[PDB]
Amino acid sequence: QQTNAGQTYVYYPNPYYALLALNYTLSKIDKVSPSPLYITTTTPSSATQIYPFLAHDNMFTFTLNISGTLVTYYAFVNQTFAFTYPVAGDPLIGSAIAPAGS
Amino acid sequence: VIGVMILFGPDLGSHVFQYQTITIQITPNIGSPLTISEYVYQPEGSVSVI
Amino acid sequence: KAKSTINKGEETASTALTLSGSVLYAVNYPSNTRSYWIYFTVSPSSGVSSV
Repeated sequence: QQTNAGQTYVYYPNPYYALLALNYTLSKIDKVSPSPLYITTTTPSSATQIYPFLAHDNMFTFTLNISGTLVTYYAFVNQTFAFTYPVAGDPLIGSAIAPAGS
Repeated sequence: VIGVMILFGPDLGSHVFQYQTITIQITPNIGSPLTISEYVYQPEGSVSVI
Repeated sequence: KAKSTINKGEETASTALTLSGSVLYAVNYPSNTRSYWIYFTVSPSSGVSSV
């Protein structure tokens, strides 16, 4: 988030950073009972064992190096959907509108 | 040709119209009014032509 | 009354302004924090009637 002329521009610096954000919103922000994606660091072997419904969902992985440790993730998707996130210069955050020059 | 100048006060002069839409309207007693609506990206030069 | 109405009606369809000259917007340029003023010129639409 950057600030100038009283307005605060935000953006997500990476598609993976936007994925983890979408996970938290779908979980806590808006209470939707079927969540379309679930991201967990648990090995998919045991994660499938505890959650039997993840055995039918498409999965792709992506890793991150936090504090020197290679933390890997497993994104499970059950439905082909698309989402949008601000990537450059969007001062009007909270309205779902793409301003001119964004 | 007639000149028009809008001076800002303390109430509004504390805001900068960046990435916003401005609209001004001049409506005389008899005759059609003139509306001017522009979009400002970023002020530059200390006299921005927009 | 009707004659005076047509006279006003003709002045309505004939009187109008126009913007001839770009608009200027002033601000503290090094640090965009406070706006100062705005200036622009206006003229009758055509050489049709005063306003």
